[PDB]
Amino acid sequence: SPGIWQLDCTHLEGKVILVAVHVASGYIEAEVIPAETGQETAYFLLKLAGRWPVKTVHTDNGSNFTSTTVKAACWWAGIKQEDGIPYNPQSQGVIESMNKELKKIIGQVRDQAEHLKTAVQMAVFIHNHKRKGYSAGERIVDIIATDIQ
Amino acid sequence: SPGIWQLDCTHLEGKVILVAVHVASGYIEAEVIPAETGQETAYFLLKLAGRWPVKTVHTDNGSNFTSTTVKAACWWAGIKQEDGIPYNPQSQGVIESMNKELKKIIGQVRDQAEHLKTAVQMAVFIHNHKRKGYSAGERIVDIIATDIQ
Ligand SMILES: O=C(O)c1c(CN2C(=O)Cc3cc(Cl)ccc32)ccc2c1OCCO2
Ligand SMILES: O=C(O)c1c(CN2C(=O)Cc3cc(Cl)ccc32)ccc2c1OCCO2
Ligand SMILES: O=C(O)c1c(CN2C(=O)Cc3cc(Cl)ccc32)ccc2c1OCCO2
Ligand SMILES: O=C(O)c1c(CN2C(=O)Cc3cc(Cl)ccc32)ccc2c1OCCO2
Ligand SMILES: O=C(O)c1c(CN2C(=O)Cc3cc(Cl)ccc32)ccc2c1OCCO2
Ligand SMILES: O=C(O)c1c(CN2C(=O)Cc3cc(Cl)ccc32)ccc2c1OCCO2
Repeated sequence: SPGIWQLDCTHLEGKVILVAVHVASGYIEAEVIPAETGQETAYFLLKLAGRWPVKTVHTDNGSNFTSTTVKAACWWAGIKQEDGIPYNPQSQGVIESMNKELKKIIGQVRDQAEHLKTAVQMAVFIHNHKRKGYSAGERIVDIIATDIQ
Repeated sequence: SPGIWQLDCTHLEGKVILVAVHVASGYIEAEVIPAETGQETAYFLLKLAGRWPVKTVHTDNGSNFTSTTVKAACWWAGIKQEDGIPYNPQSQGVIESMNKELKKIIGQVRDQAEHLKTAVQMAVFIHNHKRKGYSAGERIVDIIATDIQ
């Protein structure tokens, strides 16, 4: 459980926002890229796995799942690469709802920055700090620290 | 002390590596930028503070300490911006030692990537996972989680 993350890709202003969600807490990291390519996904995962203990990643689509660059990064980083098929058929709805909420947050800060990438990082900040009550950031630290503490 | 971070800026291959260290654990995040400007430092801090609970940052120099773009990001993110003067005079050697170690790691992976930014993120991964027997990544989550609970 504490090592599991889900990748998610969404589009806004003709750019791509790649998101990784820590499935047990709802904590996220996100970046703006020009387009989702295996190389960008690989580098996003290498960043993520240097910062948090990423044991398993459910990939967002079959292109990333197949990408040899992605598989090379997963190998390098000790990550088990898995599919992101909604085996629980409520996973597709959860992912859609997350993107809608993320885009709502982005719209709430959009005017405070020139560049979309800045507004996305403001939106990561607001989501991870939001109380609902613990925040996502509190939950992920409690989850991982319990895992041997 | 669980919210305290130190910024640090080092140079390699004619590029700038900006580093934030979590003082109590030694955990780091790092990025490659063309040059240290207020805008890049501000954006780096906004990313950091969306991901970890950053209460105080000791800035790496007086230009960032003065930068109104940095001060605006610190206000936005709820960060107390402080100087990074080694009032504890060993603090100078500790920072240069960290840079030399980081550049050693980078040299150990440099050949496995075309682009410096990828080698820096590999180095972040290796440092944060290194056992010294707990890792930096383990220490920071234990520090912050003990603070929550
Ligand atoms: O409120 C949401 O819908 C939301 C969520 C909801 N969420 C959880 O709490 C757990 C979880 C697992 C997965 Cl697989 C996807 C989303 C979520 C996560 C991230 C977000 C969200 O909203 C916007 C920004 O990021
Ligand atoms: O206008 C922008 O998008 C931008 C900004 C804009 N801006 C400021 O000038 C002060 C500030 C605080 C915060 Cl919390 C967010 C954005 C900004 C800062 C750094 C950047 C930016 O672009 C991307 C890289 O660095
Ligand atoms: O402030 C939060 O909601 C938060 C927290 C909350 N919190 C803790 O549980 C421990 C802690 C220490 C400090 Cl000194 C400030 C806030 C927190 C932890 C990690 C985060 C957070 O938000 C950013 C993502 O990581
Ligand atoms: O071994 C080191 O010197 C080292 C350190 C040492 N370190 C700690 O453990 C605590 C600490 C506080 C501060 Cl203010 C600076 C460095 C460190 C941190 C990060 C690194 C390091 O080397 C590799 C890259 O990151
Ligand atoms: O050659 C690079 O530096 C690079 C790479 C190189 N590379 C692979 O092709 C597979 C791989 C695994 C890992 Cl663990 C690190 C780098 C690479 C991937 C993504 C990138 C890169 O550069 C920019 C960001 O995206
Ligand atoms: O693997 C580590 O050394 C590590 C850890 C170590 N560890 C824990 O304390 C709990 C845990 C759960 C899992 Cl499932 C894997 C590793 C760890 C935590 C955070 C990190 C780590 O390294 C990456 C940065 O964040």
